[PDB]
Amino acid sequence: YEEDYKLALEAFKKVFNALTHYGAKQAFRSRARDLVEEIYNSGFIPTFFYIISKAELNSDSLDSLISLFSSDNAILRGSDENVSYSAYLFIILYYLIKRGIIEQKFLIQALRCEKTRLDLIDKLYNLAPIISAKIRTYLLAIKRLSEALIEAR
Amino acid sequence: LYEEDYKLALEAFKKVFNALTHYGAKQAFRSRARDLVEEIYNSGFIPTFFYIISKAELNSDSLDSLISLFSSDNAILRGSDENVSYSAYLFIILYYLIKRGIIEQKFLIQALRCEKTRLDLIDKLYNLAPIISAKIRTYLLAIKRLSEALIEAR
Amino acid sequence: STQREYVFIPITNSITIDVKITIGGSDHITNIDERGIHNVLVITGYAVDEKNGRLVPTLDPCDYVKGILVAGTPQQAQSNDFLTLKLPANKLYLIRKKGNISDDLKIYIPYSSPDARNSMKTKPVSISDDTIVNNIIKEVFDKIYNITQKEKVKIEKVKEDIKELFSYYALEQ
Amino acid sequence: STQREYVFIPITNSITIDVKITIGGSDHITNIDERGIHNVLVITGYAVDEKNGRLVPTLDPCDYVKGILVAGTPQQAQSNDFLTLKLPANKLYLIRKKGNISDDLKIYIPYSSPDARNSMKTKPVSISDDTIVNNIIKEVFDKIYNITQKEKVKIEKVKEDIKELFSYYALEQ
Amino acid sequence: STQREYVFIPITNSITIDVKITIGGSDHITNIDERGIHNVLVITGYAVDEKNGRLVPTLDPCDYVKGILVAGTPQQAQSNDFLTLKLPANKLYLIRKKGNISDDLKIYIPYSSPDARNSMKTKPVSISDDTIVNNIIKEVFDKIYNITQKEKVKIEKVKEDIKELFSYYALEQ
Amino acid sequence: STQREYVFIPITNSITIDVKITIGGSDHITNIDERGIHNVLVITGYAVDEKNGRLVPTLDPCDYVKGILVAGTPQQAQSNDFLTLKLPANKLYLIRKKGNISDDLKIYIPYSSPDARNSMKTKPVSISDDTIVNNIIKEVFDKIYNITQKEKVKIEKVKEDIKELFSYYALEQ
Amino acid sequence: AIDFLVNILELIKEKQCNINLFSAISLTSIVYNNFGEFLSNNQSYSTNNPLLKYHIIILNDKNKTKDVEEKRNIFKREVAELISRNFKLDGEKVRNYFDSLKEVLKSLKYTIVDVEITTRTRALIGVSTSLGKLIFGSGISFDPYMNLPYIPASEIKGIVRSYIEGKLGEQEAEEIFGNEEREGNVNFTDAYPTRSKDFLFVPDVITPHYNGKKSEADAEPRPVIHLTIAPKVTFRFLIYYKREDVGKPICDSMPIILIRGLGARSSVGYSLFELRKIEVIKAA
Amino acid sequence: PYYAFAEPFFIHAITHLHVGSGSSVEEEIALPFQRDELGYPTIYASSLKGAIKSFLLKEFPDKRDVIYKVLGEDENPEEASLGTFLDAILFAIPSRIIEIDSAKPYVWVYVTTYELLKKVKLYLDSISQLSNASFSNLKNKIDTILAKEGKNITLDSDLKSAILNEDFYVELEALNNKIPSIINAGVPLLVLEDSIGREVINRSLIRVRRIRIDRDKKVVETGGLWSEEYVPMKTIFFSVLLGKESKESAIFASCILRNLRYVILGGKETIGKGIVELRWVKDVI
Repeated sequence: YEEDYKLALEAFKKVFNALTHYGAKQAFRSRARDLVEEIYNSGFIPTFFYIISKAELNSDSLDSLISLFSSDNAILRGSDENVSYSAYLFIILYYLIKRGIIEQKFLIQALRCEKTRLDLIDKLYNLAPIISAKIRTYLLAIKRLSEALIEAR
Repeated sequence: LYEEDYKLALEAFKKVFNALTHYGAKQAFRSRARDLVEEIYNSGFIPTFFYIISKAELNSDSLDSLISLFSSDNAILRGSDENVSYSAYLFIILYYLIKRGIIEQKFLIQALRCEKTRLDLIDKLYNLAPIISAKIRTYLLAIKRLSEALIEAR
Repeated sequence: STQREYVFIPITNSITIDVKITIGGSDHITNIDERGIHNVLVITGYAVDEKNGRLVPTLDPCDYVKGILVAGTPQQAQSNDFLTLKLPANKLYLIRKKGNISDDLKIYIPYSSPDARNSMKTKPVSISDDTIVNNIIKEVFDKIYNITQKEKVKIEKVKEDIKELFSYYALEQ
Repeated sequence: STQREYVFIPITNSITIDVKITIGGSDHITNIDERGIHNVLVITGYAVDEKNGRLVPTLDPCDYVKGILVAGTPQQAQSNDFLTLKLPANKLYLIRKKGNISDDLKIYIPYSSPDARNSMKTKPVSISDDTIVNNIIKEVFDKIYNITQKEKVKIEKVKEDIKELFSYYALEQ
Repeated sequence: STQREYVFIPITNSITIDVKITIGGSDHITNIDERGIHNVLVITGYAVDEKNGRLVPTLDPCDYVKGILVAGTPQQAQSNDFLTLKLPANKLYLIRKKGNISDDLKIYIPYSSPDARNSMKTKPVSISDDTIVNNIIKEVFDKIYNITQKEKVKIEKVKEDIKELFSYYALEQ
Repeated sequence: STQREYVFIPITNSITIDVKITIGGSDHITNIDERGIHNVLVITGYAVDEKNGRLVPTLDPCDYVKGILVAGTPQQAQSNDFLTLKLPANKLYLIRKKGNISDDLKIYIPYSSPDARNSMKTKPVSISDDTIVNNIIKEVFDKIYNITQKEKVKIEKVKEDIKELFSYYALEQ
Repeated sequence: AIDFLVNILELIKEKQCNINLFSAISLTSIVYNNFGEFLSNNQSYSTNNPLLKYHIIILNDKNKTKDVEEKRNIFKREVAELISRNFKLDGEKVRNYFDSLKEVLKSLKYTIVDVEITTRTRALIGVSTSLGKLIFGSGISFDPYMNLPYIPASEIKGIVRSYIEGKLGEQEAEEIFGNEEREGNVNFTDAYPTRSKDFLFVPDVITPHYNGKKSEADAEPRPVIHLTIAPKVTFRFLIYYKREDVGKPICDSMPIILIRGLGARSSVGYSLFELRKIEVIKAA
Repeated sequence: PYYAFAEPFFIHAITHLHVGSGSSVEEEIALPFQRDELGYPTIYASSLKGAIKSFLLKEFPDKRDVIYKVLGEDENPEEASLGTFLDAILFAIPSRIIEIDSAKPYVWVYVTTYELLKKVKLYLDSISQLSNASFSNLKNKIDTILAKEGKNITLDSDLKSAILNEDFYVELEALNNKIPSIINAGVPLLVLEDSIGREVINRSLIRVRRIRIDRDKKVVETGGLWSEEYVPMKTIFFSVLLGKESKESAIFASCILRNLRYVILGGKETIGKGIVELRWVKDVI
């Protein structure tokens, strides 16, 4: 069903609220325009490696994400690009949780260890041809929402 | 069964990550992965490969540690933060060569520990150069992303 | 082993007195350096029912609570329902780490019963109503860190940081 | 209506008198189907003292345990020192969710004290020594499974998936 | 002169009783100085079979064995079964070596039948199970260096010298 | 089945005394297919004392004995002075692996027990002298290679690489 | 083939300046990084490869390992000296290249400014670029098809722009060098050496003792042999543009920005240059 | 015929060239060069057309109507464009070489593959079918080379072996020296089999790293480091310029395409990249 546009509205709400600096918002808009086309061309797992490389999931931005799951007032801190990539990674993980592709219980004890985070990436590798076909319209909606709401810098 | 570039990178990086005990070792390995790929492109795989072997400062216990890492997964890379970083990137490259079936593990080990077999390893790499240079840089790019994702700056 | 005592950010007024000494020394790890609350220890898997606010030992990983790690004891008054611990002070989950740590520690956790009389259905909650954080900067963050309102001239940053950096799980039982 | 017993997959030889009732119910949850075991749970936030294994509560957000979901009561004369818990049954870190949950249940869980005369120390464990793994199969699992020799042709699936599937971070002291 | 023996360290120990004289001279190649074991020996190309503890001469170089060095004699009924070897302290293979010895060596390493009846499906065998390690400590460490565990307060050091290094190859058939 | 045999490349002459069977069937695995000699296994861990040559084992992995793989049981007056062994052939160290393997490779290798009196000394060797090449090229290969003499027209492709591709670590004592 | 390797230093010294220096150093690095192995009776038994000289000399006997290590340090110094003395500059191809390029630009109706500059102190351009990196650790910005060291046009443009926005504000720069919404009005070619005095490269060292150290108890010199561009080497590049405006700011910027650095380590007086000649060819 | 004129030509990189494909999570480089479906450097005909059309419009102001009729009116297009650019396929790329056993020593040699020559021959055939205009001098040269396919060969030298881009040791065979100087120069030309010439040509490109500087710290900005691929000087690309029957096509091919020799291709025009000479086979083979 079209409830993926609804899911995109929810995710974009959480992100648009957790990016306090407008520079972070515009940077997320750029990430949104780019990464969906890159998932189309180069496939999911390559683009996911690219994204988690530039999100710099140290230990602190990680907890901001786990909180952004729950607390509607959690914020993302860091560089404009460093938080835009982490916001897009949150978009991805949000979709993966809601559509129950991977249990949020698992995804939580992964974002806290660096010792089950690699197992998170392995799991996402076992599911890349599924995710690649699912997230298409959801990320297209996220991109449309970002071009619609956030000001072009 | 066959593992593609990114999955092999995952497995190799996972076997390395658990062996680099000190975090400075991990950060130096991150710095390695982030530039040895551009080095391999500009200078060639064989020059850079033997440069890595030298900078790993083997001719110690580091060698049996590096060969044990292939199987034990309880092994630890021992040395300074520069030596183990190059030793681990060397393990990365050896793991690729072995899993892609380009060079056997026994020959690689014996060439890595023997004055004699090293020169014919140079010969063999000049034989097998296209088979390697064709696709090693994608696997190493995946290694670079895993490094700059799972490890932070200084 | 140098003892650092644990206590979190509740919303029920079970906050004020949870250690007889305030500092008991001149050391601390939960800094405040005009850059928010550094080193906020998090402990996932334990939920807090603010009515006699204490971590309930859960096994749900998503149920997290993150509070201060003061340097103190259980006052030698609440030692039955507590559980001691000596840990290498890196088995923690600190946040915004600024330096090295003792690597030797004794903490005592506000710890409620396993609640075998009911199913521990968990409730998530966040923090708003800025007076909810002001009155608790009063309730503890005066009687713990005298550097508040005496050395901090930009405390509004710590206000928004307690507001954004703190959320937790309850049971409403 | 239902209280469960949760025993782990240790290496030491205290596995059998830790589980008294075989099932004590109608049908099992930790039960094979000749395609791999299903419905195993990963309690996290606790340690394991290798001596007479009992879950040591820890602050590590990465130290866990792995065990089995069985009905009935442990040993009829214990569970006071245990981790007694009645649960909403949906906040549980199970593996291989191929069915749904009772949406309410209860388990007893083993426990030793913090018992700190040294600092906390746990290290990864990957249970192996397939002789001392198939012995765990035939000691407690075949005991917990009164279905064996009535449905069991393939003990080697149990053999193959327990060596790789179950792990923990033992005290190793 | 001086001769040394070679007791490989597998998961079990059917190799303790092997020698007449405990120390020999003052010579013991392997060094334990509160810092880890030194002068350890690994042998390329050879294997060990866990049953009736001796070595098994395989052919592939990857098959390696990691035993240690103690000064002794082969129990006075060998060199018809054991393979005596004199090497001048520079034509051998040490790992993490402490110093130099003076080229006076005649090692008496184990040896079983090559078993040219089945295929040597060699198996990479690490070491785990602290419970199997606790006693093997005294069976090999104070067995030869009985100053360890006398003044040596390094309980975990000589334990940690093995659990991550002595990962040999075995047949297990 | 089939049980092969491996013989070295010496500078001395004791080769006829033991090798009997040329092929024992239809086709070998070792080959001169106008591409160079292939599938020549390499031993690593032995030393060559080759006056009336038989292999002695060393401790070094850089000591390598290299020859060709003859199919046939040598002389059937032995199996009490040979190192008999049947590797499953994926634990064999070869050169230029072209084709597959018999999935199991029983090898009879001429062996001299150590009998440690001196201290071993190993020296590498590269060979030369086209005559001292041919006088092995087509008397002992000829004994084992018979599909030559009609297609192996340019013997140079073997007489030129026997002096570059083969080596060992000699003992001479 | 390994025989290309064990005979590559002979090639450097006999084919001097007519060999591909990039590939030459790249292959030399294999010998350098397997020194202990190329010396164990694998000198190709020739008599003009520098590699058996390290079999005549004895530097240590109590350690074959130390023997190899000291021999390898000597060999690194000798490789630096070989490259510096043998690989000289023949700048006829560059003079032809720049004359033809200037004719091309005159056809395209550009206004060319051909600038000649001379090295005054051992220069370091491209110190992180790969050339000798696998032996020395440092490098030189080397064009492997002109077979020369060069100064990138991007570097020269960046330095000129840094100066122009220093003394004309962050807006006249963008008026000249453009921004994310306009293309620049000034084009830069790379700079290539056209004439030296004696050498093109030159060995050098840098020996940090205390950089990144806590106290004297961990101080230790670590000496870094490397190659630099000899003094008195003359580079030239072109500057072309279509509007007549931008002629003014670049002219006066040229003499000034050169006396201060044009490469690496200018802070300790290394990449100091000298405006040798400037010349402006107006088109229309 | 279908086309009133077929004008194949060669693209000679005067300076280095950068014609990029933009960033991608698959390339290890930030700003790579346009590739083929085969993997060889290319110049998409869209880049070719845009560059040459901008040039022609700025350089032939009175002939603007001819350029518009042939290459397409810029905006408000009431018609299709009479002209056609095919694609610039890599003919021969400089590749750095180490050769012993050769009298004249070389620093770099032209390298190509049989596959690239096959595509050149394919373009030539296809445009002979549609244009009633043949270039079988080229076709004969190229088929003479292609006859030898399956073995690395040299054309204007006697090189036995060599090492190309310091990683690929190859052995060569000479060609019948009746084979002429297709490049029309004094540099040799290797034609490698494709499974090795692919790696050679790919490693034959220049990957330069640039940076951006903190104007105050005078150090490198964070994230201010990236690579770019250039194609060396004197690289050769081959493409064709086609034109339907028209009176504008006549004047275009007969006046414009004569006086068009130099252009600027691709990006990085201000750091001196992108200058190009166009040699028409028609004019001078």
